[PDB]
This record gives sequence, C-alpha cells and structure tokens, in this order.
Amino acid sequence: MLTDPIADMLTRIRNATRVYKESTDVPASRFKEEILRILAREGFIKGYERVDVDGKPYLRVYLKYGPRRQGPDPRPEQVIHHIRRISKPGRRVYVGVKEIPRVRRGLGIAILSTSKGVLTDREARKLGVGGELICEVW
Amino acid sequence: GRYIGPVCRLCRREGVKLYLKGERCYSPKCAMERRPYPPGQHGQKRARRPSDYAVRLREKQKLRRIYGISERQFRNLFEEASKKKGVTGSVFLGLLESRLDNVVYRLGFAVSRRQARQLVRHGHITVNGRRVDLPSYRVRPGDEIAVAEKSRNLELIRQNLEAMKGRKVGPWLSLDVEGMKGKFLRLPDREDLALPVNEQLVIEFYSR
Amino acid sequence: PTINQLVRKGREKVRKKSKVPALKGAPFRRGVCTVVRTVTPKKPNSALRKVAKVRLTSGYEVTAYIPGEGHNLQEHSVVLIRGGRVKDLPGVRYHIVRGVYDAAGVKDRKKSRSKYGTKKPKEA
Amino acid sequence: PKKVLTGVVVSDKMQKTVTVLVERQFPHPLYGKVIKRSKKYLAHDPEEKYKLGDVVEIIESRPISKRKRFRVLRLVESGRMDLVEKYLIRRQNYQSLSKRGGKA
Amino acid sequence: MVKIRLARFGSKHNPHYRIVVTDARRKRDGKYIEKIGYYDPRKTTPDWLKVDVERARYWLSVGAQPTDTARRLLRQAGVFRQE
Amino acid sequence: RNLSALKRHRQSLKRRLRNKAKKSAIKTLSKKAVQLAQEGKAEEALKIMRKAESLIDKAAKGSTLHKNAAARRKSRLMRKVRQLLEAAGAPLIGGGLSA
RNA sequence: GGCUAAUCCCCCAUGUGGACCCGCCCCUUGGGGUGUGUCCAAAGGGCUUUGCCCGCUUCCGGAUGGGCCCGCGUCCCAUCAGCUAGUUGGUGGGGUAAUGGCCCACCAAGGCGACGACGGGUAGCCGGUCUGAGAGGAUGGCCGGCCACAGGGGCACUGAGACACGGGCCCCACUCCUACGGGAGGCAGCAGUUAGGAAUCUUCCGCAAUGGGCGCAAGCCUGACGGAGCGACGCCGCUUGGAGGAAGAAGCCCUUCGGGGUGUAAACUCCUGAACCCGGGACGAAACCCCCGACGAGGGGACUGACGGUACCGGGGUAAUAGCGCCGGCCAACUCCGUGCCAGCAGCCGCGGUAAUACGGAGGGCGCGAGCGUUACCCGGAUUCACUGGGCGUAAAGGGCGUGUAGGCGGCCUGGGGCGUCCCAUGUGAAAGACCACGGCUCAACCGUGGGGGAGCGUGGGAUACGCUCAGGCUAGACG
RNA sequence: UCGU
Ligand SMILES: [K+]
Ligand SMILES: [K+]
Ligand SMILES: [K+]
Ligand SMILES: [K+]
Ligand SMILES: [K+]
Ligand SMILES: [K+]
Ligand SMILES: [K+]
Ligand SMILES: [K+]
Ligand SMILES: [K+]
Ligand SMILES: [K+]
Ligand SMILES: [K+]
Ligand SMILES: [K+]
Ligand SMILES: [K+]
Ligand SMILES: [K+]
Ligand SMILES: [K+]
Ligand SMILES: [K+]
Ligand SMILES: [K+]
Ligand SMILES: [Mg+2]
Ligand SMILES: [Mg+2]
Ligand SMILES: [Mg+2]
Ligand SMILES: [Mg+2]
Ligand SMILES: [Mg+2]
Ligand SMILES: [Mg+2]
Ligand SMILES: [Mg+2]
Ligand SMILES: [Mg+2]
Ligand SMILES: [Mg+2]
Ligand SMILES: [Mg+2]
Ligand SMILES: [Mg+2]
Ligand SMILES: [Mg+2]
Ligand SMILES: [Mg+2]
Ligand SMILES: [Mg+2]
Ligand SMILES: [Mg+2]
Ligand SMILES: [Mg+2]
Ligand SMILES: [Mg+2]
Ligand SMILES: [Mg+2]
Ligand SMILES: [Mg+2]
Ligand SMILES: [Mg+2]
Ligand SMILES: [Mg+2]
Ligand SMILES: [Mg+2]
Ligand SMILES: [Mg+2]
Ligand SMILES: [Mg+2]
Ligand SMILES: [Mg+2]
Ligand SMILES: [Mg+2]
Ligand SMILES: [Mg+2]
Ligand SMILES: [Mg+2]
Ligand SMILES: [Mg+2]
Ligand SMILES: [Mg+2]
Ligand SMILES: [Mg+2]
Ligand SMILES: [Mg+2]
Ligand SMILES: [Mg+2]
Ligand SMILES: [Mg+2]
Ligand SMILES: [Mg+2]
Ligand SMILES: [Mg+2]
Ligand SMILES: [Mg+2]
Ligand SMILES: [Mg+2]
Ligand SMILES: [Mg+2]
Ligand SMILES: [Mg+2]
Ligand SMILES: [Mg+2]
Ligand SMILES: [Mg+2]
Ligand SMILES: [Mg+2]
Ligand SMILES: [Mg+2]
Ligand SMILES: [Mg+2]
Ligand SMILES: [Mg+2]
Ligand SMILES: [Mg+2]
Ligand SMILES: [Mg+2]
Ligand SMILES: [Mg+2]
Ligand SMILES: [Mg+2]
Ligand SMILES: [Mg+2]
Ligand SMILES: [Mg+2]
Ligand SMILES: [Mg+2]
Ligand SMILES: [Mg+2]
Ligand SMILES: [Mg+2]
Ligand SMILES: [Mg+2]
Ligand SMILES: [Mg+2]
Ligand SMILES: [Mg+2]
Ligand SMILES: [Mg+2]
Ligand SMILES: [Mg+2]
Ligand SMILES: [Mg+2]
Ligand SMILES: [Mg+2]
Ligand SMILES: [Mg+2]
Ligand SMILES: [Mg+2]
Ligand SMILES: [Mg+2]
Ligand SMILES: [Zn+2]
Repeated sequence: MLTDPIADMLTRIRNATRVYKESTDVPASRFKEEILRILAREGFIKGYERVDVDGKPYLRVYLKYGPRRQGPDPRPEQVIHHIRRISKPGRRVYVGVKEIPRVRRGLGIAILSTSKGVLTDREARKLGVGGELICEVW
Repeated sequence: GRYIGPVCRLCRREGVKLYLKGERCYSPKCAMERRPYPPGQHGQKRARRPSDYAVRLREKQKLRRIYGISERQFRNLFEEASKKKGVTGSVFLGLLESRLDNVVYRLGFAVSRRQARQLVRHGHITVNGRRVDLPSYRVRPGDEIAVAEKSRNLELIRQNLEAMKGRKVGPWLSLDVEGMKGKFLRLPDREDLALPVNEQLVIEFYSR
Repeated sequence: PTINQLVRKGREKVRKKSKVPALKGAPFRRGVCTVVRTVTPKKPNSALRKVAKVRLTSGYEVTAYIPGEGHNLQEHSVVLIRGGRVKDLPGVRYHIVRGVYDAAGVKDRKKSRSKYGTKKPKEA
Repeated sequence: PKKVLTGVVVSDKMQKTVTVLVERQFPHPLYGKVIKRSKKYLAHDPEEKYKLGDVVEIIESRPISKRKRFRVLRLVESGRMDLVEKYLIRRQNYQSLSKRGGKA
Repeated sequence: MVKIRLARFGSKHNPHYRIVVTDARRKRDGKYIEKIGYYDPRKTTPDWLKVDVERARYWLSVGAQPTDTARRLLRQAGVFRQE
Repeated sequence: RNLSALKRHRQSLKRRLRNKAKKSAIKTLSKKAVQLAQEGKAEEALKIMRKAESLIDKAAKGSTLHKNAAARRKSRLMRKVRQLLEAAGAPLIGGGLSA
C-alpha cells in the first residue's frame, strides 16, 4: 500500500523527468487526475491520458522538456524544475486565502485543494478561497 | 559638543576636499593644494589597500563630516530615513539638507556651515519671521528663512549677503538678496546635490 | 525526528551556564583577602602573576586577579571583584577592581587609566 | 451560549451521574499536525436515563456538585462500546508502566 | 455614583484632560467607561474643547454626575443650552 | 495615636448586640412552632409560626437579615410547619399558610 | 448607681406595593402572571415657614460596581508513576446575596492519571517591553487592568460592601512602659533612620489645578495629586566659538640629518556674544458662590497660583568646560625609547626569552564626545533544539534482535453527515503603547487630535476538494 | 628536558 499517493505521483514525475523519459504511468485516482489537469493547463507537462496496465487503471503522464543544449551535457532544461509535497498525512497543511503563498514570484505555482475544487494559487486567490496546500511547482 | 578642532585636516584624511570654511578652502591655501595627503607622521607613507569596512566607514565619515553633525544626530536621521517611504539614500540626504543651519549656508547668509551654525545659535536667523536658534531645526517647503532685522546691519551679514549679489542659488531654494530673505522651495533631489559621496556605501555601513 | 515525535517530545531549549557565579548575578561582589600569593602561568607562558583569595559577601571563597604594574593588597584588604577570567591561570575567573576600597589604583599609569583606576595627572 | 459538547458515556457507576468522554481535534500550535485531545466530564443524569456506549450532548449548566457542571442535553446515538472499549484499554494500559506491569 | 469628570493626560506643565465617564471610585487617570470629550486648559490650539454632547446627554440621563469643572465645560458646549 | 473613628468599634458592639438578640428570638420561635406543628398541635403551632414570620420580616426591616435571608427563613419555616402538620393536622387557625 | 434628646430603638396603624406557603396559568433549572391566607413601611430638619429645600419609607426599573460558574490557553524535573475518604456521587439539612462536599447527617463506592495525575523546583498573570527578516526567544520596572498581601497564624463583628494596611479578638516572634499584677505597639502610605547590598533621592512646597470624602452652603480633610529638590540613571536639545592668518616649543618628541610631523593648529589681529544678585513678566483659572431670571436654560458678578519672580519678551554683555576608549588579526588607527618568558597584556586566536606597530611611556593616529569605557544580564549572529530551518556508514547519533500494546500513519469507486479545513456577515479585540497623518512647546525628546491594521474566541449563513465519520462497492496492498 |  502506498502511504501517500499524491506524493507518489509527484515523485514518479520527478524521477521520470530526471532521466528524460517520454512518459510515466501512475496508478489512477480522480484526485491525481485533477492535479494532472492543472499540470497540463499550466504547461508543465504535454498532457496525460487514462490507460489500463495489466488490466488496472493508470494515468500515462506525458513529460515535456526544453531544447537540446550547447557545450558538454547537451541535456535539455526541465520544464518541471521543482515539484514538492507540502501537506502530508501526518502534517496536513491548510491555508486561508490571505495565506496562500506566491510560488517563485509568480514564475511558479502552488496547488491547493479547496471546497471549490483543486486550484492553482492564482485561481484559488481569484475565487477567494483557501484550503489544503497540496504542492509546489516551478 | 559638535567636534570643534582643526578642520582643514579632515579633508586631508578624507582624500576629498570638504569645504568647511567656505572661503579659503578656495584659495591656494586649503592645504588640499599642498598636502592633499592624510594628517600625521605617516600621512605620506605608502597606502595599504583599505578594507571593505574601511571604505564604507570613511565614506560615512566624509558625508557626515561635511554637515558637521554628531554621529548621534547623524545616525538618528539615517534611521528616520530608513523608516520613511522612499529611497533611503536620497531621503537621508534630503533630511540632512533640511537642517536650518545647513539651509542658512545654502542661501549664502554665511560662508561655512560652521559659521551658519553660530548664526542660528545667536538668533541672527529667522524662520517665517519668528526666531529659531536651533541649528537642527528642520526647514519645510514654503518656510522663508531670513535675517533678523536687528542683525541685518551686522558687518558680517553685509559682506556676506553682498557677496551674494547676482550669485546663483540651488534650484530647490531661492533668495531675494536685498530684503535678505530666502525660501525653501522643496526637498533637494539626489540630482540636485553633487557631493563627493556614494551614499549607498553609507547605507551599507549601517547594515553591518 | 518525525513531526509526531516532535509533538510527543519537542525540542529542548538549551540552558546557559554562568561563568561568573559572583552570585546574585551582580555586576560586582565585595570581598576580603586571605592569601595574596603569586601563580605560575600555564600552557606556554611564564611569569609571576599576582592573585588573591577572597572571602566574598556572597559567602564565596575565590581567587581573583590583581591587574596592574604593582599593588598594595595585604591580607585583610577589602576589595571589589568584577568578574573576568585570566586565560593563563586556570581557576581564576574574576578580576579585582583597582581604585576601589583598599585596592589602590596603579600609580604613574598614563594611558588606559579609567581601568586600573588612576585619577588624571595634573599635567601643566 | 451555554456550552454544548458531545461525548461517550464511559462511566455509569454513579447515582444520577455519568462520565462523558469528549474528544477535540486541532492543529498543534507549533508543529501543525492535527492532534486529538480529550477530557472526561461528569454530566448530571436525574433519571439514570443513559448507559455506556451512549453518545450524548452535554450542556453547560448551573453547578450540581463540586466537580459537576453539566447536564445531559440528549442522546445522539445509542450503544457503541468501540469507544468505551478504547477508553477502557488505554486505562488498562496504565496498569503496567510503574514497578510491575501486565503483559499487554 | 458614576461620574463625568476630567482625567489628566498631558505632560508636566502641559495638561490635556479627557472629559470622561467613570465610576466615582476609580483612580482619576484610571480606567474609565467612556471618553466623551477632551479639554486643553491653555487653549494651545483652536480646538481646545470638544464634547460629544449627544453622549454627554445620555450619561446625564442615566445618573452621570459631572464634576463642577466638568459641568462648566459641558455647559460651554451647550449640553444644557435648551434655548 | 487616638483615631476617634474607634467610635465605629464602639458602635458596632451595640449593633452586634441588637442583631444577636433579634436572631435568638427568631430561632427560638421558629423551633417552637416547628416543634408544635410536629406534635400535631396545629392551632398554636401556626399562632407562633405567625409571630416568627413577623419577627423575621422586621429583622429584615433594618440590617439584621435584610436581603432574601428573610425570605429563606419564612420559606423554610412555612415549609416545615405545613409538612409536619401531616399527622392529621388540618390547619386549624389557618394562620400564615394559605391552603 | 442616677438623669436625658434625636433622623437612636421598639409597638400599633395605613399596604401603593413587596415577602412566604398552597393552587392555577404562561414560561421553561429558582423567569413571569394570578387568587386566597399570613407577614412588612417611614424621620425629621431648614428656611426668602404657609410653600419651597435638604432628608425619610415601600416597590418596579436604569446606571455603575461586584460574586459565583464554564470552554480554551498559561514554566522546569518522569533520577516524582501511581493519586484520592469529604475522597467521587446521591438524599436530606445547614449556610450564603447566590450555585456548590462550601459544611453536616445518612447512603453508594466511587473520582483522577502517560493527552503526565501525585510529588519536587521555580514564579503573581496581562496590556505590553527588548530582540529577531520572520517564526521565535527573553521579559513583565515605570504606566493601565486583574489578583494577592498589610510582622507570622487563626477568627469573626459592624456594614450595601471587609473577614477590613493607619477597626476588633486569640496564639506566636520581637520592641516598649511596669509599683511584676499587667499594659502599649506594627511605614509593603509620604519623607526620613538603620541593616543588608555593587546600588536606588528631600524628615521639601502647595491644595492653586484634576480627582476623592462629608456638608444645603460657606467650607473642612486629602504625603491622591500638582510642583520644586537630589542623581549624566535614560531620552532629546545646546555650549566650550565664527571668519582670517603656517615659530616652530631647555624639553616632548621622527629622520636617510636634505627634511618630516603636531598644522591653520596656536593665551598673538577682526566678528558674534553661553554665562551674567541688571527692565517687564505668564498661560495653566473659571467654576462652586452672589444677584437678575424660575435655586432651570440663559445672563452678569467679588474671589483664588504652589510652581515663580519661573518660563517667555525687550536691554546690556564676557571668547567663555574636554574628556574616555582604542591603534597584531577579527577591527578604523604606526613609529621611537624603555623592558628582555621579566614587568606585564589578553574577548578569541595569542603577545613578552635583546630590532616587540601586541608590555609601559612618548609623539602621532582612529573612534566617540558631556561623555567614554568596564562588569553583569537578555535577544542576535546560532539552520548551534532546525515549525519556518538540522542530523545519525566512517565526524556526536540506528535500539543486540524480534514480538506485538497504546498511539501515529492508511489502496480504488459512490453516497450521507459537515468534526477538521475554507469563505461571508457580525460581536469582541478598553485606554496606553506600536504604525500613519496633522498639530502644541522656537526644534526635539515629550505631548494632543484623528486614522488604519489585527490574530484568537462568540454568533449567524455558506462550500465539500482534501482529512475525519457513517453506509455501500471493488481488488492492484495484505492474508488464505 | 622545556618554549621557538
Ligand atoms: K493502577
Ligand atoms: K394577599
Ligand atoms: K435599583
Ligand atoms: K447590573
Ligand atoms: K457578572
Ligand atoms: K445536597
Ligand atoms: K517589535
Ligand atoms: K509574551
Ligand atoms: K511571563
Ligand atoms: K454632595
Ligand atoms: K536676553
Ligand atoms: K578662546
Ligand atoms: K635595549
Ligand atoms: K607600541
Ligand atoms: K546569545
Ligand atoms: K551501540
Ligand atoms: K539494551
Ligand atoms: Mg511547510
Ligand atoms: Mg527608506
Ligand atoms: Mg609565552
Ligand atoms: Mg569578560
Ligand atoms: Mg591596553
Ligand atoms: Mg447510574
Ligand atoms: Mg463620626
Ligand atoms: Mg433559647
Ligand atoms: Mg445605668
Ligand atoms: Mg430608624
Ligand atoms: Mg394591590
Ligand atoms: Mg405594621
Ligand atoms: Mg418642615
Ligand atoms: Mg443543598
Ligand atoms: Mg439554598
Ligand atoms: Mg455578607
Ligand atoms: Mg471538600
Ligand atoms: Mg515570589
Ligand atoms: Mg533567528
Ligand atoms: Mg521588529
Ligand atoms: Mg503596573
Ligand atoms: Mg515589615
Ligand atoms: Mg495577618
Ligand atoms: Mg451583616
Ligand atoms: Mg480598615
Ligand atoms: Mg483581605
Ligand atoms: Mg501603617
Ligand atoms: Mg517610607
Ligand atoms: Mg553597607
Ligand atoms: Mg485640591
Ligand atoms: Mg475638589
Ligand atoms: Mg545629550
Ligand atoms: Mg612647529
Ligand atoms: Mg579658528
Ligand atoms: Mg563686542
Ligand atoms: Mg484666563
Ligand atoms: Mg430669584
Ligand atoms: Mg451662569
Ligand atoms: Mg474654592
Ligand atoms: Mg545685542
Ligand atoms: Mg587596521
Ligand atoms: Mg621588570
Ligand atoms: Mg624595543
Ligand atoms: Mg604601547
Ligand atoms: Mg535558533
Ligand atoms: Mg525540521
Ligand atoms: Mg548538524
Ligand atoms: Mg571513532
Ligand atoms: Mg561514531
Ligand atoms: Mg542494527
Ligand atoms: Mg494498532
Ligand atoms: Mg483514505
Ligand atoms: Mg484511523
Ligand atoms: Mg465521505
Ligand atoms: Mg464544519
Ligand atoms: Mg474578527
Ligand atoms: Mg489598544
Ligand atoms: Mg511642531
Ligand atoms: Mg513634533
Ligand atoms: Mg493615538
Ligand atoms: Mg461560524
Ligand atoms: Mg454536501
Ligand atoms: Mg460527502
Ligand atoms: Mg468500505
Ligand atoms: Mg615558553
Ligand atoms: Zn578644506
């Protein structure tokens, strides 16, 4: 049993990107899908699609990267440089609208989960609501 | 206890010329002509690359030795500036530049800032028609700095205000030489002042 | 430590141990001399330092350094301790204040005079 | 408003009085993680009307005795010793940590 | 009884009182019930006396007993002027 | 020395006496009626209960009992009497009780 | 022992009304209405004395003040792990303004604890204060709020209120008077003395102002307060000069012996003019009172200033205190002589053993300046107890291993509830302080007015993604 | 042997 699937996903993604995989599957959950949406919408990942593996529901997340580079180590820049779990089972993190953080002077984002649904730090602020600060991404 | 001691020796230590006598610090005698080097038995010896601290410290000493203020009052102003809204560097120079004794010097009512100081302490100066004997009194825009009638006929005030005939005055100021009046138009901008001081180094000095 | 662990035990605020048990945590303590020996320095120094056993008003018996060129401290000399260890003599953690009570001030002292307690010479 | 709390009856061994264990949840003042804390209350029960496992609503009331300032405002749900048992075991747990100790 | 009096707030030689509504038994500069005015004995400014007359009227309507000097000032602001 | 306001002490003793004495009567009469009521003697138990009622109120006329101390007394008194008369009583003199 | 007045005490009456018992109704813990029975009132005084004033009695309400109760929060040690008999609850009673083991009688056998009981240590708590980027740490003097105490302990009396700092009683310790029987005391009020201590002030002026007590008022009391005194203890302001001019020193004291430095610096020339038994001189103070009016609203009127002859204005007018620390690196400022592991320095690293920028002195220099240093203590730097924000192969740190109790944590789908969480509105968040603005004192410190923010909690309304819970389902974990 |  995974201990915290959201973390598991953020990490499958962190890992897969570090070796520049084209995509990566993660056990499917409405919730994880919700997060993927923002990820795609914000353009950190090409996209994602539901796919069964061994007859079980996963989410093929399609990674995205920058262009090949110069000098030694022609490895591309990551689109998802960062990406960390904030709230966690056994240290849940909640915030009010006035406490939503401004990830990377705006160049980054934060994904909260509100009773209005999973939103980015700008959306949540827009609809004036707060909630569980799920993660950070830049 | 505003210092009080040999002055055309601070300029020597400060490398740059500090006009702390007004007159003479112009003639071929300000020493900065013959002996621009620091004072003392080692003033001519080979210089040793100053430390970051040294640079900042000397710069603070320069800017402050110009207005002849205490480190106490000097610091008080700087703190007040950090607190005010607006680039500390300038704001600070503005406040410095708003001391009555200073303004009395800018209007030429006196040769030096030191002389201008005594002129305030001795009541020869008037803000808006009322006497003000506080060298640190802060002049605000619109205030008219003048010379007490009773002082108007003073030998010094004559030679002085005479020497100001057809003489230029800072853009943020303005003086009617005849009536011996003057107005503080507005706070000088960094651009309005041109002191041998990089006030940024000063802000840094008070950040250590 | 896990957060649960921190909730369970939390961090321990570290306490501070005084170097000057001059009790009453006063700035100075008054005392009287007993011995008025001399001690050999340690580590790599060598000299005959003037020290003093002092019965403090704080019901304490301690060795206090006697700074300055020379002194006049006897056995029943009343003194004022000011706290300050002497890096060379382990066991000495307080200085005697020249200029107070029986402790005379250093005579012919012309520089760091406020210390050693010596009035200003009537230069003329 | 008079306070109203909800808890489980963990004691019935008193005449006209039941012990109500009330639970409370909240983020830790410095470490954040939500932590469960609780307190036992001695609510007043004139008709011996309530028994163990009973989840009741306690209401702030005029003192009925020393150590007893609440009345049983009503039953929320009947029988359920999952809670009583829990309480009891934690209590039985104590029957250990000392000089002797059980085996649990 | 509850009173309407002065509370010292200025400085040495620089008095400034507050027209206050407090229980007779409290310190004078103690904790009042409500501020309803202020007074500058030396009129160092044109605004050396203000009094929320509506409020002054309230307290008097329920038993507030003004000091003589308190009453004097209140009157000066027409608290009683029925004219 | 000599703080003339020891006259207060002086006076308190006189008052102490006054109060002290009024209460004794009250207690004594009450017990008396409660005693009669119990023994079933109704007409006189009430008669006295009535005196006690009066004495109590008067005690509260000034600063002896005042407050609701009077009320408690009369209450507990009219309480015990009416009840003790549950021995075939039948409020004969229908004194203070309003049956 | 005797006499005597009253707004002293008591009796009878009147009963608006109110208290109590019982019944009924409405409300819902002892709230309110109602009926019968019962019980309960009072004080007089003053006159511009035939109506006004001060006051008295009962009741309902207001206002202010307060008691008691409850949720949550409040230091260290677990080398304190079990605690408890009025102890937990009940019934009846007592007691109180009132709830309550508050206390008592009887009955029951309970209550509390690892979410830290019990015990030990320490400590008044708060608004705030200091520090910090913040989170936090530290702290609670002055000022405002609350609590507690009045030589130590116990107790009640009188009162609307006390278990009463300048009231009372007893026990104790101590001082004092004593004809030895016995009495008298309580500065943790202002000031002052003494002791202790490194250390903390005048046996001051005034009641003029603000405020308090009593009085119809005049007014009386007020060490509260308003002021002055002493102390660089703190903060702010200010002065020891300004402008012009390089003798130039037996000796202090540098050198290549050419000179360099102190230095425009200079009891030496011109200007202003801190101080200064010199003239005038305050706001704070206009009420209570009196008269007219109607003892109202209004309107006129005597009176009264400690601070103080102070501030401040005007005149005259002297050139008129500078000190302390430091100069090896950190850290701004270097040379000579003396000394020779000595004398000594020293925050840490270190310096002195014959060329010492580190010791002491001198010249010079740096820093700050009516101050400058030192010691002590607090926060910082210290992400060096790490929540923000740390670690454990070899640096300190994985428990010798397991089993499993409490606890912490919990896969995928749906539904209910809406505890956590989030949003809205609202109440609360005293004043002071802090921040911003304007303003008063010549500035400032200081002060005045106004403005803004605000977590936490209460109330009402709402949301449901996540966490929780209840219900159902699944099979990817687990087990068979 | 001690301090460089
Ligand atoms: K046990
Ligand atoms: K009746
Ligand atoms: K009332
Ligand atoms: K009330
Ligand atoms: K209350
Ligand atoms: K009872
Ligand atoms: K602060
Ligand atoms: K605090
Ligand atoms: K504290
Ligand atoms: K009165
Ligand atoms: K003058
Ligand atoms: K001179
Ligand atoms: K030599
Ligand atoms: K030297
Ligand atoms: K520290
Ligand atoms: K080990
Ligand atoms: K072991
Ligand atoms: Mg976090
Ligand atoms: Mg600024
Ligand atoms: Mg050595
Ligand atoms: Mg030290
Ligand atoms: Mg030294
Ligand atoms: Mg039962
Ligand atoms: Mg009397
Ligand atoms: Mg009897
Ligand atoms: Mg007699
Ligand atoms: Mg009477
Ligand atoms: Mg009637
Ligand atoms: Mg009657
Ligand atoms: Mg009459
Ligand atoms: Mg009872
Ligand atoms: Mg009762
Ligand atoms: Mg009472
Ligand atoms: Mg008890
Ligand atoms: Mg204590
Ligand atoms: Mg920090
Ligand atoms: Mg700060
Ligand atoms: Mg206080
Ligand atoms: Mg005492
Ligand atoms: Mg006592
Ligand atoms: Mg009483
Ligand atoms: Mg008393
Ligand atoms: Mg008391
Ligand atoms: Mg006393
Ligand atoms: Mg005293
Ligand atoms: Mg002494
Ligand atoms: Mg007075
Ligand atoms: Mg008065
Ligand atoms: Mg000063
Ligand atoms: Mg010379
Ligand atoms: Mg000169
Ligand atoms: Mg002259
Ligand atoms: Mg006037
Ligand atoms: Mg008339
Ligand atoms: Mg009038
Ligand atoms: Mg008067
Ligand atoms: Mg003149
Ligand atoms: Mg240096
Ligand atoms: Mg020697
Ligand atoms: Mg040498
Ligand atoms: Mg030296
Ligand atoms: Mg820290
Ligand atoms: Mg951490
Ligand atoms: Mg570490
Ligand atoms: Mg090892
Ligand atoms: Mg190791
Ligand atoms: Mg191992
Ligand atoms: Mg388990
Ligand atoms: Mg779950
Ligand atoms: Mg669970
Ligand atoms: Mg659900
Ligand atoms: Mg909810
Ligand atoms: Mg709020
Ligand atoms: Mg406030
Ligand atoms: Mg101003
Ligand atoms: Mg101002
Ligand atoms: Mg304000
Ligand atoms: Mg709500
Ligand atoms: Mg819903
Ligand atoms: Mg739901
Ligand atoms: Mg299920
Ligand atoms: Mg050696
Ligand atoms: Zn110059």
